Amino acid sequence: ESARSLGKGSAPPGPVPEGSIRIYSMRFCPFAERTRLVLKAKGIRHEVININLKNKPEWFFKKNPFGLVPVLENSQGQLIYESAITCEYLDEAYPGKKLLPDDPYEKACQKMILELFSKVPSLVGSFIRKEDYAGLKEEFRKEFTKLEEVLTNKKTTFFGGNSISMIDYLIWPWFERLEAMKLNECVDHTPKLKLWMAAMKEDPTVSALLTSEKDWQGFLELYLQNSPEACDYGL
Amino acid sequence: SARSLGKGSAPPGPVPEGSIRIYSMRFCPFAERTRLVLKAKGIRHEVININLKNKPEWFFKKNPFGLVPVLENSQGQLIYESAITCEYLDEAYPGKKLLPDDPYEKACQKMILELFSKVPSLVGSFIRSKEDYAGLKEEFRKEFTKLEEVLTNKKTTFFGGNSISMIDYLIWPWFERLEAMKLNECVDHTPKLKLWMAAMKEDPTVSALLTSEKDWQGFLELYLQNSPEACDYGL
Ligand SMILES: *CCC(=O)N1CCC[C@@H]1c1nnc(-c2ccc(C(F)(F)F)cc2)s1
Repeated sequence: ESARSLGKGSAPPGPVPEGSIRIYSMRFCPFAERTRLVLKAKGIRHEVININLKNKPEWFFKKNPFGLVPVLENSQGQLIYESAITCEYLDEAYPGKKLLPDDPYEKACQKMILELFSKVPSLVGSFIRKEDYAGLKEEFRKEFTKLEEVLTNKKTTFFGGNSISMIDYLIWPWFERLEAMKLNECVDHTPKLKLWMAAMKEDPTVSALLTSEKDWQGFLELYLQNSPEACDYGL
Repeated sequence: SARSLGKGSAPPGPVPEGSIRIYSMRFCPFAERTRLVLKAKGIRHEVININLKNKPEWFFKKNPFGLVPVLENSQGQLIYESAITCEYLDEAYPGKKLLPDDPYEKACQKMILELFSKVPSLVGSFIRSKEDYAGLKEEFRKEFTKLEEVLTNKKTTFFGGNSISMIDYLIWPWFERLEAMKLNECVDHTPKLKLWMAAMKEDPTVSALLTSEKDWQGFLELYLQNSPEACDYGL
């Protein structure tokens, strides 16, 4: 199967065909879902090759010395890693609707909001891995209020305005999994952030890439056990 | 003028039209990024220094993180995070572009900036700490080797070609303090990086913003004492 992840013993991929771009991804990784949301929203011709993050092949470290996902690779052999960098690269290098505003200040704002979100993925990961949960859930609420304050001052539904933009796709994957883990109580003190979650689920690009709550919980149970079959959950 | 505003200080008035304000600190390398870009692009600006140990009560309404640098234009728009401020200035103002508009090239410099992201954390540890100086020197050498490999693979003098660009200004402030921290032996095994440093010192913008050895010495001692006069060393 083409979606099955590549582990140790897999052959490194061949050259990227011209006119297309390759993304080294993982179907349950929020950092890579950022890039795939942009690829879907911009209708970019691309191919997906999943990396078994619990059985990483050694050749993948040549694509990215951090050994991390997502990674983009065009026909010229050029490689782009870091999730936010891959998204901005796709928004610039490809035609269609711009997910990033053309105004220098409004684009600086989305990057500033991204920085307000920077602490969440780390706290989110430590909470998944002793019952100190109460402290990590409180550290969630503290970071979530910072997002709530942005929506309060902007007086809009999305973080970039009344329409969905790049910053929404950068933030959404961690709140998509929040509902799948029955952790919606962590945003009952952030009503505008909670409304934003509901508005994101109405987006065609978002709902096309949504992972069911049973698929995420099944993957996460295998991933926390470091199972080599975690990244291929659901075939 | 250069004297830092502290607690109880009056908030500054509106920024005059055609100008921009930077909330800075004379010894902060993150703020020096923005000041290097302002000088390199010939942007008329005013500098307001903030006592980072005795921060003004109003400064938190300019940046929720209470951190420097911060840009404020005549429209009252606020831009923080050093990298964001540098990209904003290069887009919002005319003159010579410091950042390449090519999506891949700009993605590379951001990827190079990510490879550099460990050095600002290590510099703060060397300044703060003990006998971990020897261990921190090895980390500097290993991180600088990552930059040495970038300059070697590009076969160029600077990180963005054979002329000085934005990524050089973003990385320089930490290499400028290497001599005052008596860490020059950390670049003895990085010839391309040594040549890069010598070329940066010859840059007119870099030369005008250099800090004497005895000023960075006194500021560090006072910062190593939690002094409200550290930011205003030398007055
Ligand atoms: C690249 C893959 C990756 O980062 N991961 C795979 C499993 C661990 C890690 C995580 N990715 N998303 C995670 C997560 C956990 C909890 C939430 C929460 F919203 F809090 F419910 C969100 C996202 S761990």
